[PDB]
Amino acid sequence: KIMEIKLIKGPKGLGFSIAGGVGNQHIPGDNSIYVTSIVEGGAAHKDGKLQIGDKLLAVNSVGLEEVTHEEAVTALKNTSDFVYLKVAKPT
Amino acid sequence: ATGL
Repeated sequence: KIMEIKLIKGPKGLGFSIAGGVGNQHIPGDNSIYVTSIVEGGAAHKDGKLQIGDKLLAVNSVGLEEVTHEEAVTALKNTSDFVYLKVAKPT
Repeated sequence: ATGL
């Protein structure tokens, strides 16, 4: 249950928080990147697809599977205006 | 929990 999210960075950013990463497990056993908060009115909220508990697979060209929090944050912030997110939905 |  992989879905694609194409978004446009608003002024306040992409409008979501992440947790997770190798050395920073969000779920015991899981090194994956996870969305923990969708900020009201932000890019992500207005698009409506992204959801808390979503796992980030890729952002643009940068795969996010088995990486450090800080690598994920860096890649998520190295983004232009146009953002492609590849996500997996829970369970 | 990074906000971006």
